[PDB]
Amino acid sequence: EDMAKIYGAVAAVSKNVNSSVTYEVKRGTHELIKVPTIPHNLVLIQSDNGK
Amino acid sequence: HALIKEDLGQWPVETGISLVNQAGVFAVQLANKLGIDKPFVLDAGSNYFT
Repeated sequence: EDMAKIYGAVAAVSKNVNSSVTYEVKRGTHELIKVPTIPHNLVLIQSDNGK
Repeated sequence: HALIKEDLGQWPVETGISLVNQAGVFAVQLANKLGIDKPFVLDAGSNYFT
């Protein structure tokens, strides 16, 4: 019985080993919007007689 | 066809860690199954017929 306790404690220590890490790489990334129209900013000014 | 199979059970083994440490845990359970953990003396002398 006391041997099972000693053997169990050793197995607990051996099981404390770490395997790996996992993380997401998202820094520096931004979403993109879509502009549907082109701004021209033009107006045609014409006289009444058209000259 | 016939065969003789010895069934000592199934014991899971985990990889990546020391095997000897897992064997020690299973050793006490195996001894419990065979009834040899505690001090014993075998009496099988009367298990016979003529």
